[PDB]
Amino acid sequence: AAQTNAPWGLARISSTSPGTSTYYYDESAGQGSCVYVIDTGIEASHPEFEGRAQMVKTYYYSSRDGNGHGTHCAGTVGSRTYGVAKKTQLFGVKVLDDNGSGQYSTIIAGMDFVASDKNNRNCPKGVVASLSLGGGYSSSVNSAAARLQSSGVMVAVAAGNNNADARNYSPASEPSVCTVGASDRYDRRSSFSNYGSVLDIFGPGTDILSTWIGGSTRSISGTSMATPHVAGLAAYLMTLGKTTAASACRYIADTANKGDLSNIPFGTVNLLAYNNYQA
Ligand SMILES: [Ca+2]
Repeated sequence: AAQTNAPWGLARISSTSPGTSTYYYDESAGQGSCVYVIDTGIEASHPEFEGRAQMVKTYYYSSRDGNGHGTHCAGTVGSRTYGVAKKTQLFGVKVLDDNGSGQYSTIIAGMDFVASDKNNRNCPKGVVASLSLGGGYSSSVNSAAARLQSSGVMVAVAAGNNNADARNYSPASEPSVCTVGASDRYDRRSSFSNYGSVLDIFGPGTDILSTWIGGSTRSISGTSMATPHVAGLAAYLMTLGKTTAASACRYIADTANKGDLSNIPFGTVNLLAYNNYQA
C-alpha cells in the first residue's frame, strides 16, 4: 500500500533515504494487534480513529484527553492518515492529567493495569504499549516497565527531551524495554533528544503532524512523537508475524537503517526505525 503526501515521519519509516513523501506498508496494517497509549488519554471520537480507539482506564475525574498529547501520540500509532499501523486497536490509559502531569504511583498502576487488562482484550497478533512520558530515575518506575514487558507486551518508551544521557530518566533507563530517541527530517538527532547506551532505536520526532483534541491536527516535536512511531511499527511487524512482543525491539534494531543519522554521540546507537517493506 502507498499513502501519498504522508507526514514525513511515516515516509521516513518506510524509506532507505530521507526526503521522500510517500508511506509504503503492507495492507495488513496492524490488524489484530493492540496498542495501549499510556498518556493524557485519547479523543476516541476523532474521525481519524474510525472507531478503533477507546478509553479503557483513567485515574482522574474524566477519561477525556483535555490536553491533546495522548491524542497526538495515539494518532501516530494508529490514525488513518497520521498513523504507522492504520488498522490496529488503540486503548487509552489516562495516567497523566490534563496538564500532562502524573505521579509515579499512578504511572506504575497504569502499567500494571495494562499487563492485566490485555487479558480482557482481543489481540491475537500481539500487544504493544507506548509510553511518551518520563521523569527522573526511579527503580520502581523501571521495575513496572520491566514487568509490563515481561508480561508479553512490547513496551516502547520515550528517551526524554533533555539533550542528556537517558540513564538518568525513567522509564527510559529500564534496559529491558525499547527506549526511543528522536530524529528530524534531515536525519539529524533531534536537538532535544536524549542519548546514551540505553537507547535502542531512533524514530521521527521533530515536526510530527498528527491528531489533536477538538477533532483537529497539529505538528509538535519530542521523543514523545518518536515513541509511537516505534510502537506502531512493532504492532505492524507483529501482525505480519515477523516478530513477537518479547523480540520486537531487537528485531527493529536488527532491521533499522544503520549509520544514517548525524550528531549521534559516540556510544549511542545509530539506528533509525525502518519497516523494510518491499512491494
Ligand atoms: Ca532496551
